[PDB]
Amino acid sequence: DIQMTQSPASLSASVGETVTITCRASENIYSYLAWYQQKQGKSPQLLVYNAKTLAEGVPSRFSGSGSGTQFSLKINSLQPEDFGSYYCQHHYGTPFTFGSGTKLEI
Amino acid sequence: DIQMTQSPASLSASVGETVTITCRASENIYSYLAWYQQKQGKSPQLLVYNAKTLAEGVPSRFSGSGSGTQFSLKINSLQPEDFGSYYCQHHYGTPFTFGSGTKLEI
Repeated sequence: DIQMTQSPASLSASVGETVTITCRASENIYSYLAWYQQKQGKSPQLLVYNAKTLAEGVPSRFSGSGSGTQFSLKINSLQPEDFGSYYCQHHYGTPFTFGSGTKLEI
Repeated sequence: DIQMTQSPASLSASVGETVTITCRASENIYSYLAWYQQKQGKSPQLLVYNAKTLAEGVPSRFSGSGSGTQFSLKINSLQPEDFGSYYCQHHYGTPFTFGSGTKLEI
């Protein structure tokens, strides 16, 4: 029973810029934290897991960092395709739950 | 003649959370970068200068970091009074100019 707190709720940027999304956990979870991307109306795609490990075929502009209770996903040079929703999910103590989410838009 | 690029344009969060604002410079400026806060309809107040030095009577939840061309102002546990506009300004080569700004709102 862990509480995930993501922020900001939504942010507005322009192509080429850099943005930072963060997630705080109510308890310590070490590095069992993953980030998902969800655009259009599709299932969430896995971007990074284990706090900072990219997933197969995931652009290098995506980088996660953090350990314990503070984690953050940073996006470099926003590409137009990166606009959508981002969710963090702890992969620690079941059941696994997500953060409120962050809507990213131009 | 230096170009400052701030981002995001605006972000939405809730009291208690943590947000990160960034500013990129077109050239290297070392640590000659300051952040200003502007709320309501008042003049910009100085938060941090020289990249990471707080100003007199500036809450500890405000922390700047960065050097060269990448700098960022991080705000911990947003207090309700922290909502307004934030501007970065390089204090390097005249004339001194600001970034596009970031509107922070609940």
